[PDB]
Amino acid sequence: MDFECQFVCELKELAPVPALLIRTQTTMSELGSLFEAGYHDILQLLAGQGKSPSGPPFARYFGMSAGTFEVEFGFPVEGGVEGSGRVVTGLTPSGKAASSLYIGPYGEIEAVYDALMKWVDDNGFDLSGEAYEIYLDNPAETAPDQLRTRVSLMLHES
Ligand SMILES: CCNc1cc2oc3c/c(=[NH+]\CC)c(C)cc-3c(-c3ccccc3C(=O)OCC)c2cc1C
Repeated sequence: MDFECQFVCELKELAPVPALLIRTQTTMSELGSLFEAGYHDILQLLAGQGKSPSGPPFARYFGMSAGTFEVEFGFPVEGGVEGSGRVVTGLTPSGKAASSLYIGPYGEIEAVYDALMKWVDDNGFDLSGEAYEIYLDNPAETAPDQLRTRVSLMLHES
């Protein structure tokens, strides 16, 4: 039951758009707490300016899974939005990525990374080491067998 990139994996060119982000670090064990806290505080901050997110939330990773690791997470937003405290104005990812949609629990998401790494290797692409996840559904409110995540591995320079 290994994911297959045969038909669904693709290379995307990502258009960078504005976002509000929390740029910090965490451990596997604190990641859920962190996201629930941060994602809520951002929404709160958006509402503070009578603004709404313009897209589902996302996270960026690098050197993940090992001890304490880097994470950037947030929401894409309309222009004119401003951050406050640790919530900052930045951008969504730009450039090329090897990308696939995944449906299922986040726990079994490793398989999609496996398949994406096989597919990158086969097609002779090179990775930056960065991963990009878009959480299309709120996991709290969404059945696991219906939970949509887009998984992207960022590609390296020319
Ligand atoms: C259009 C999609 N919109 C959303 C997508 C979301 O994705 C989430 C992914 C997560 N993990 C990804 C690895 C975690 C941990 C929390 C998430 C929350 C979240 C935010 C605040 C409070 C609780 C949760 C929440 O879902 O509780 C977590 C059990 C969330 C919320 C919304 C609105």
